[PDB]
Order: sequence, then C-alpha cells, then structure tokens
Amino acid sequence: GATGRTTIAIDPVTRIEGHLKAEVVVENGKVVDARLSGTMYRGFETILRGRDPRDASQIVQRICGVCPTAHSTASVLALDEAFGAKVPNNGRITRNLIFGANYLQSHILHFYHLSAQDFVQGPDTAPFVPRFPKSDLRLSKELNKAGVDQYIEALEVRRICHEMVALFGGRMPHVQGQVVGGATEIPTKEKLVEYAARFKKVRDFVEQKYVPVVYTIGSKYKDMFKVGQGFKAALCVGAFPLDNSGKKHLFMPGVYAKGKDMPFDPSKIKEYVKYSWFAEETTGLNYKEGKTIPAPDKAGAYSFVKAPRYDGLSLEVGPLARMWVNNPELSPVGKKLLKDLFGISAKKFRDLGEEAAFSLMGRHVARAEETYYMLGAIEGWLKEIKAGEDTVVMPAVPASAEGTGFTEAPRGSLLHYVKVKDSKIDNYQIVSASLWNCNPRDDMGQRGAVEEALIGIPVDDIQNPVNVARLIRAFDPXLGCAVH
Amino acid sequence: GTLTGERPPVFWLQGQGCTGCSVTLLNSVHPSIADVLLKVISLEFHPTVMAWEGEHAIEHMRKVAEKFKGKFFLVIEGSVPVEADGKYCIIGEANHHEISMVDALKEFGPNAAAVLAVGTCAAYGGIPAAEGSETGATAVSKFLGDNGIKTPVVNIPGCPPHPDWIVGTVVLALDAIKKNGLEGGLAEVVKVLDSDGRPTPFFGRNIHENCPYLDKYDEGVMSATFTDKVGCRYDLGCKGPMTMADCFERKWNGGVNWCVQNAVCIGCVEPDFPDGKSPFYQA
Ligand code: SF4
Ligand code: SF4
Ligand code: FCO
Ligand SMILES: [Cl-]
Ligand SMILES: [Fe+2]
Ligand code: NI
Ligand SMILES: [S]
Repeated sequence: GATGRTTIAIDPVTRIEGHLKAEVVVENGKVVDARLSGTMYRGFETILRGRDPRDASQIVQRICGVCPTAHSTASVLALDEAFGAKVPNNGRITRNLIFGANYLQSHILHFYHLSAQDFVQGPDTAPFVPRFPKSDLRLSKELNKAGVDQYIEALEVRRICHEMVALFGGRMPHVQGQVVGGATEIPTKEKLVEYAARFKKVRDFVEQKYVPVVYTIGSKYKDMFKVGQGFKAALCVGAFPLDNSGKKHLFMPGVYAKGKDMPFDPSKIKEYVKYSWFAEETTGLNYKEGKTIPAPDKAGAYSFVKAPRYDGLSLEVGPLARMWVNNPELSPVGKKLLKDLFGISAKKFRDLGEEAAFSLMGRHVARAEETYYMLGAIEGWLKEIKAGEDTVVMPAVPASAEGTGFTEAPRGSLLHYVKVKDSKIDNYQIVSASLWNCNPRDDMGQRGAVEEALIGIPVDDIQNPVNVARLIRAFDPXLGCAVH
Repeated sequence: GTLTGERPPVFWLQGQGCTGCSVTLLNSVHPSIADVLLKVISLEFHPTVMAWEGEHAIEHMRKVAEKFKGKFFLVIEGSVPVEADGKYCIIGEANHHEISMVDALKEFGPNAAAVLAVGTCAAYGGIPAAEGSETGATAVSKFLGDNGIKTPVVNIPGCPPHPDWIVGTVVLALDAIKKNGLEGGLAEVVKVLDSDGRPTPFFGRNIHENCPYLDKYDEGVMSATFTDKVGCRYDLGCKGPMTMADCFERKWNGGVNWCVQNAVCIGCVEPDFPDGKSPFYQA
C-alpha cells in the first residue's frame, strides 16, 4: 500500500530565533510542499526614516539580539561609504575582532542550544521535556551524555565569546564599539591579553568537543546527508576585509546555482512581495529603491518576509553557502573523522560533494567547519592588531549621500543600504541572511530556499514529524532578521 | 538551589522582541544560566530553547497554566502590537486557531502570579513603538491596564537588560515570597519599584552622578574623538545624566567593559528610549 496526504502546521517552530510557522504537505511519507511564514513584524526600515544617520548603527542591532554585530557591521560599512569615512587600518582589524568573536558565539549557540536537542535527550525537566514520544534520538547512553555535558559546557563557552565581543565592543548584545569611521576603543596590550586568554578556551572547546561531536552525531544520522538539498544554490556577498582596498575578504563573494559558479552582482537582487504582507505596488524592487509598506490583510500572502531573488534565482545563505563558494581546506579533525566514520576521503570542503554538502546534516557540518576556520582568522588578527594605534575617524554628517554595506552574518549574506537627504535618513533598506533562507514564494510561485529544501524530507510518522523542524533548524533561522 | 528543590513555573513569551533579552540572560555569571534553569526556576515554555514545538508546546504551557493558575510567572520579551487585530505578532497556532500576542496576554496575563516585563520594548514600548512605526506596539503594563487585567507587573528594562537585573529581580521576588507568601511578597516587591516600575536595587542610582569621568565633565574636559578615554563623553552624545542604572559599577559581560568606557551611554533603560535619547551621537 501507501499513504495519502496529511498537512502539518508547526507554530511556533522552536529552537530557532523569532516567530516562524511552517506548514508542510506530506504525501506517502515525504514532504511534497511547504510554506514558511514569518509571523512577527516591526518595520525597522520605516522607524529609521528621519533620524540622524549615525543612529542607525545602534537602532539596527535591535533587529536581532543573536546577530547584532552583523547588523552593526553592515550599518557602519554603509555609513562609512555614505560619509566618505576612511576607517583606519587598526580600526578595520578591531572591527574584525569584535565581529569574529560573535561568529564563535553564534555557531556554538546554534549547534548546542538550538540544534542539539534534535539528536540529544536532555535532563528530565523543563525545558528539555516534554517532547515528541518518538523523537528519533539514536545516540548511545554514553554519546547522549557527552551531548548533554557539552551543551552545559557550551553555555559557559558562548558566554566567554560574548566577553570577547565586549572587550572592544563595550557590551553584548548590542555593541557600542562600532561607529561610522571605525571602532570606538583602541585595543590596549592588557585587553589583548584578556581577549587571547578567552580565545584559547574557546579554541580548545571548538577543536576538542564541537567539531568532533558534529561529525560523530552525524555518523549516527547518515540518512540526514541524503535529504534537504533544495535548489542546491548558494550566495556569498563577502565578509571580513583583510586589507583597506575593499577587494579582499576572508570570505570572497560568489553565486552558485545549477551546478555553476558565477560572480556576485548586487544589482541583480530584487525583492518580491506577492506572497508577503506588503503593498502589491512595491513588488520587484532592488534594495536601492526598496519600499516597506505593510499590508497585513492582503489576500494570498502568508509571511512578513519579502522574497529576495538573485537574477530570478532562489538561493540559500550561511556557512554552507560560504564554505561551498570559497572551498577552503577542511579541518584536520574533519578530514580524519570523514575517513574513520564515513569512509569519505576529503581535503577541501567541496570534496564532500554537492549532494552531501547541501543536506540537513551537511549544513551542521559546514557550520562546525566554519567555526574552526574562523579560529585561524581571529588568530591572524590578534597578530596583526597594533596595541595603542588609533581605530576611528570622526567624519561630518553629509547632507546628501548614499552607501551600501555588505557582510556575512553568521547565518548568511547581509546588506544595508542608506540614502541620506537633508542630513537625515531618507531610506534605509535591509536584505538579511534569514531573509534569503526563510522567505515565501516569489511572484512566479518559486519557493524560498528552506521551503524548497523541505521537499523530500521524510515523515514516516505523522504523529512525530520530527524531521520537518530538524531541516529548518539546520539553516539556523532568525526571523527577527528575516522580517525586521 | 538544588536539582530537587522548589522551582516555580515560568513561561517566557516573545512579542515584538529581538531575542536579546533571552541572550543577555544566557550571559549570567552567577548564578550561571545552567543553575538558573536546573536549580532556580522551571522554564516550562520558551520558544528559543525548549524541546517541543508548535501546538504541542502551546498545549504544554496551557496544561501547566491550569495546574498553576495564579501561581506561574509570565515573562514578556518585546512589545505587544495592537494594530490590524493583532496580526503583527502571531506567537503560535493550536486547534487551527492562530494566537496573537494580544490574545496570549489576555489568556495568560490574568492567571499569572506576576508579569515580568523584560527589556525596554516590553516595559515601555522601545524601538518598535518609536517614531516611524505603524504596528501599535504597546508596553505590557499599558496593554494589561487597557484590558482590565490587574496582575502585578515588574519592569526590568534595558536594551538589553543586564543579566543581573533579570536574575536579581527574580531572586528579589522569590525571597519576598518565601518570607511573606505570594501576595505579601509581591507587595514587598512593589514597594521597591520606582515610578517607572523598576527595582531600585538596580535602577535607583544615576549613571552620571556615579561616573568615573564626572570630574572631567565638571571641568569641561570633553573628548572630541571616541578613542580619547581621558575626557568626558558628553559632547560625543553620552546620556548618562538622564539614565538610572548601575552599569558604572557592575559593568557588562563579566565586568570586561561598559558603554561609557567604550563609547557613550544611549540611555537604554529609560522610558523614552530611543526617541528621547536620540540623536545618540550628539548632546
Ligand atoms: S556625561 Fe557620560 S561620560 Fe560624562 S561624566 Fe556624565 S555619565 Fe560620565
Ligand atoms: S551604560 Fe547606558 S546604554 Fe549602556 S547598558 Fe547602561 S543604561 Fe544602557
Ligand atoms: N546571523 C544573523 Fe541575522 C540573520 N539571519 C543577519 O543578517
Ligand atoms: Cl553577528
Ligand atoms: Fe528588508
Ligand atoms: Ni539574526
Ligand atoms: S540571528
């Protein structure tokens, strides 16, 4: 025999950031359709209008308390461009140290505190119970206990990462230390010692616990490398400038779609709204001409997330996207465990192959590998920084200007565009990471990246449909970012 | 606390928040967040961290709420948007019925022992209620009052609050309740709230009057660039003079920095944040 249709709605999707409803159509044990709804709106793009442009680098951080340094960074880059501010070299490096520390925080938070319960049974008390009666928790008693022990240790490690952010960022969430013109606090020798001491502890945890546990848990869920492919299409806009030219970055830009690498041209971004709660006349706009006119009663729409498309393509973003586009060498422990636990011989990230990389478990692997990769970048910046050297310039506010800041938030590509008129914000448009991942259909009916990645996900037990949200969580969504 | 001790039930509902008030709590040093969750409270519903999901998570909260009617603590993070019949914030769906933040506060608000409005958005409206917004973002206390809901509210503001203000206010309340019972205990908490509903142990002192750069302010020695750490930050936009918080002493993130040392205070705990504290970078 076989089974017919069951339609399953999950609201709230938990162990993500923000407000998401997912609805899937299951036929014969697999998802055959999906709709994702961002169910909360604030409207930062209209709140920002009329303000002193410098206020943006504080206001925008409140889009998302998990990734505020990403919004800080995109905003100050946009303001730097609009103001003609020339960030001193030492300020560029200080910014990289502030922001890079939150990559470590965010990926560790994501794997352990958001994702790991997908595979690990926590202690027998809230918030770890109750849960699905058949949660498909496959780990041995010993390995499950390692997961719990590491979850608990990771609470301290992620906190230490925020201490690293705050050393030159002031506090976290919501840094004070990035402004137009650079960074507000010159690193001292003494505080660089404090950053390095914390960094060593984080490094040890990443190398010894986090990267190994992802491959080890993955080896008990090998079926999870065979689903979640979606479009197999990715975007990277570049991040972490490595010199003052604006042309060299830790993550270099690129698009990948239909098996082909292509350059990134931001003029090909358009945001569609047919299936989003925004006025119909605002559909199809590039961000330099973007408009944000809510329409919460518009028939047929199902999300406050706009639908960004790149030259018509629906793309995903995040660690997988960046690691696929840039194809770095894999970590030593990843190479070893791919051989020992999977029989896979691999040297660089693409040696996983397109199918396994673009998968539910591949996205967790990519995020762990990227965390390891960031260690080397931060170590480099700690050698490059010059204690005592100025990190900021103080530029006058222009009467009329525009600028765009591009970076990679922990969850994927982020840009902020600002237009200044009469010395105030005339328009401010944000195109964020979880916008690229968790958006609804476009005006042609083409699904968003996660919607498409849900197709084919197995649901062999409609009463315990655990793989639907497991797939969603692999993308590390934050709906605050997606909607703003 | 102990793993086997008395731990009251807590539901954490997110309206128009950024999750920063959850993240800041995760940064608590002592007690650690692990100890808070396993030894101090029973966090029965929290969408960012809980095991279950969807209608099952909502129904779990409803079952606990029935068992502990009048006795659970309700944490609200984010503002409550009232425009468009609540559609700017849907928090869940159960029995094919969407649950707006408006609906959720009308359902659980009346049955809580107390509502802890965590963060400036929940306490005062904050950025979602600021100029240029259009969702009807409303503060918790105003929403509850407008709807005839008398449950006590304690505001723990900041954008985000310091973890110590959140955990410390919980500890304040749990101590008062241990000594006096629930109604007598909450009466003792209300007695130590300022006119903006904030606990005076954390919000009873002014930043500027306790600031290490106060001598420079009085001398008129003002930094002209952020990286000059000798002068006062007033000309760079510091709002310490108008701000009631203890950041000058407890500082942030394990004591490693704070806003005035690093840059400027933006007045994030104040009821008029952000508009009455803006522009941030001039006096
Ligand atoms: S204006 Fe700010 S930096 Fe200056 S003394 Fe007051 S609180 Fe301190
Ligand atoms: S110093 Fe000012 S801006 Fe910083 S946390 Fe304290 S009150 Fe908020
Ligand atoms: N990381 C992060 Fe936030 C999201 N999604 C942004 O951009
Ligand atoms: Cl970030
Ligand atoms: Fe946007
Ligand atoms: Ni985010
Ligand atoms: S995020």
